[PDB]
Amino acid sequence: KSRSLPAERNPLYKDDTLDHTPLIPKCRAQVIEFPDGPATFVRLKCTNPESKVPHFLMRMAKDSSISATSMFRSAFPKATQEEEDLEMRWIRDNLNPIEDKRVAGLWVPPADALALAKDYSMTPFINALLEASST
Amino acid sequence: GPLSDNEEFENVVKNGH
Repeated sequence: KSRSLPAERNPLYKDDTLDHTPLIPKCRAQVIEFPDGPATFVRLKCTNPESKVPHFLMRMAKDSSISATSMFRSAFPKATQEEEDLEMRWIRDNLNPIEDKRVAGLWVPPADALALAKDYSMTPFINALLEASST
Repeated sequence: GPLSDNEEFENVVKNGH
Protein backbone atom coordinates (compact mmCIF):
# COMPACT_ATOMS: atom_id res chain seq x y z
CA LYS A 1 0.00 0.00 0.00
CA SER A 2 1.22 3.53 0.83
CA ARG A 3 4.29 1.94 2.38
CA SER A 4 8.05 1.74 2.08
CA LEU A 5 10.11 0.74 5.09
CA PRO A 6 13.46 2.34 5.97
CA ALA A 7 16.51 0.83 4.28
CA GLU A 8 18.85 0.35 7.25
CA ARG A 9 17.65 -1.99 9.98
CA ASN A 10 19.01 -2.61 13.47
CA PRO A 11 21.55 -5.46 13.11
CA LEU A 12 19.91 -6.90 16.24
CA TYR A 13 17.09 -8.11 13.95
CA LYS A 14 19.07 -9.88 11.22
CA ASP A 15 17.43 -13.28 11.90
CA ASP A 16 13.66 -13.51 12.45
CA THR A 17 13.68 -17.29 13.00
CA LEU A 18 15.51 -17.56 16.34
CA ASP A 19 13.73 -19.05 19.33
CA HIS A 20 12.41 -16.36 21.65
CA THR A 21 12.51 -18.30 24.94
CA PRO A 22 16.06 -17.27 26.01
CA LEU A 23 14.94 -13.63 25.81
CA ILE A 24 11.99 -13.88 28.24
CA PRO A 25 14.16 -13.60 31.41
CA LYS A 26 15.42 -10.21 30.18
CA CYS A 27 12.03 -8.50 30.24
CA ARG A 28 11.16 -6.21 33.13
CA ALA A 29 7.80 -5.11 34.51
CA GLN A 30 7.22 -1.52 35.56
CA VAL A 31 4.21 0.21 37.11
CA ILE A 32 3.37 3.72 35.87
CA GLU A 33 0.92 5.90 37.79
CA PHE A 34 -1.60 7.75 35.64
CA PRO A 35 -4.20 10.30 36.80
CA ASP A 36 -6.83 7.54 36.59
CA GLY A 37 -4.58 5.09 38.43
CA PRO A 38 -1.58 2.80 38.01
CA ALA A 39 -0.97 0.57 35.02
CA THR A 40 1.67 -2.12 34.54
CA PHE A 41 3.94 -2.41 31.50
CA VAL A 42 6.37 -5.09 30.37
CA ARG A 43 9.50 -3.67 28.77
CA LEU A 44 12.41 -5.24 26.92
CA LYS A 45 15.57 -3.20 26.38
CA CYS A 46 17.07 -3.67 22.91
CA THR A 47 20.56 -2.25 22.43
CA ASN A 48 21.56 -1.94 18.78
CA PRO A 49 24.88 -3.86 18.74
CA GLU A 50 26.68 -1.41 16.46
CA SER A 51 25.52 2.02 17.67
CA LYS A 52 25.41 0.79 21.31
CA VAL A 53 22.12 2.72 21.63
CA PRO A 54 19.17 1.29 23.61
CA HIS A 55 15.45 1.30 22.83
CA PHE A 56 12.54 -0.15 24.78
CA LEU A 57 9.99 -2.56 23.41
CA MET A 58 6.91 -2.03 25.51
CA ARG A 59 3.68 -3.85 26.21
CA MET A 60 0.64 -3.11 28.35
CA ALA A 61 0.12 -5.84 30.92
CA LYS A 62 -3.69 -5.81 30.96
CA ASP A 63 -4.45 -6.35 27.26
CA SER A 64 -0.94 -6.84 25.76
CA SER A 65 -1.21 -3.77 23.53
CA ILE A 66 2.23 -3.10 22.03
CA SER A 67 3.70 0.25 20.94
CA ALA A 68 4.19 -0.03 17.18
CA THR A 69 6.23 3.17 17.08
CA SER A 70 8.65 1.79 19.67
CA MET A 71 9.11 -1.27 17.45
CA PHE A 72 9.67 0.97 14.43
CA ARG A 73 12.31 3.17 16.08
CA SER A 74 14.25 0.18 17.37
CA ALA A 75 14.10 -1.53 13.97
CA PHE A 76 15.06 1.52 11.89
CA PRO A 77 17.53 3.72 13.80
CA LYS A 78 18.23 6.05 10.84
CA ALA A 79 14.60 6.56 9.79
CA THR A 80 13.35 10.03 8.91
CA GLN A 81 10.25 11.43 10.58
CA GLU A 82 8.45 11.30 7.23
CA GLU A 83 9.27 7.58 7.02
CA GLU A 84 7.85 7.03 10.50
CA ASP A 85 4.70 9.06 9.87
CA LEU A 86 4.24 7.19 6.59
CA GLU A 87 4.31 3.79 8.31
CA MET A 88 2.22 4.81 11.32
CA ARG A 89 -0.36 6.10 8.85
CA TRP A 90 -0.12 2.69 7.18
CA ILE A 91 -0.72 0.92 10.49
CA ARG A 92 -3.86 3.01 10.97
CA ASP A 93 -5.36 2.11 7.61
CA ASN A 94 -4.38 -1.58 7.59
CA LEU A 95 -4.25 -2.69 11.24
CA ASN A 96 -6.32 -1.79 14.30
CA PRO A 97 -4.41 0.52 16.66
CA ILE A 98 -5.88 1.07 20.09
CA GLU A 99 -6.89 4.51 21.34
CA ASP A 100 -5.55 5.55 24.75
CA LYS A 101 -5.32 9.12 26.02
CA ARG A 102 -2.63 8.31 28.58
CA VAL A 103 0.16 6.96 26.35
CA ALA A 104 2.04 8.58 23.48
CA GLY A 105 2.59 6.83 20.19
CA LEU A 106 0.63 4.23 18.27
CA TRP A 107 -0.22 0.99 20.08
CA VAL A 108 -1.66 -2.15 18.52
CA PRO A 109 -3.12 -5.47 19.71
CA PRO A 110 -0.81 -8.51 20.00
CA ALA A 111 -1.68 -10.16 16.67
CA ASP A 112 -1.11 -6.85 14.86
CA ALA A 113 2.26 -6.47 16.59
CA LEU A 114 3.33 -9.95 15.47
CA ALA A 115 2.30 -9.06 11.93
CA LEU A 116 4.55 -5.99 12.16
CA ALA A 117 7.29 -8.11 13.75
CA LYS A 118 7.43 -10.22 10.59
CA ASP A 119 7.82 -7.02 8.54
CA TYR A 120 10.48 -5.61 10.89
CA SER A 121 12.24 -8.97 11.43
CA MET A 122 11.52 -8.70 15.17
CA THR A 123 9.43 -11.86 15.74
CA PRO A 124 11.68 -13.37 18.46
CA PHE A 125 11.57 -10.08 20.37
CA ILE A 126 7.81 -9.54 20.25
CA ASN A 127 7.21 -13.21 21.11
CA ALA A 128 9.44 -12.87 24.17
CA LEU A 129 7.75 -9.60 25.13
CA LEU A 130 4.27 -11.15 24.87
CA GLU A 131 5.19 -14.34 26.73
CA ALA A 132 6.96 -12.49 29.55
CA SER A 133 5.24 -12.39 32.92
CA SER A 134 3.87 -9.19 34.42
CA THR A 135 4.60 -10.55 37.90
CA GLY B 1 20.45 -1.08 38.50
CA PRO B 2 17.33 -1.61 36.41
CA LEU B 3 16.07 1.55 38.19
CA SER B 4 18.40 3.64 36.00
CA ASP B 5 15.98 3.16 33.07
CA ASN B 6 12.71 3.69 35.00
CA GLU B 7 12.55 7.41 34.22
CA GLU B 8 13.26 7.31 30.48
CA PHE B 9 10.88 4.39 29.98
CA GLU B 10 8.07 6.27 31.73
CA ASN B 11 8.75 9.44 29.71
CA VAL B 12 8.72 7.48 26.45
CA VAL B 13 5.41 5.90 27.46
CA LYS B 14 3.75 9.18 28.37
CA ASN B 15 5.36 11.68 25.97
CA GLY B 16 7.09 9.55 23.31
CA HIS B 17 10.61 10.72 24.23
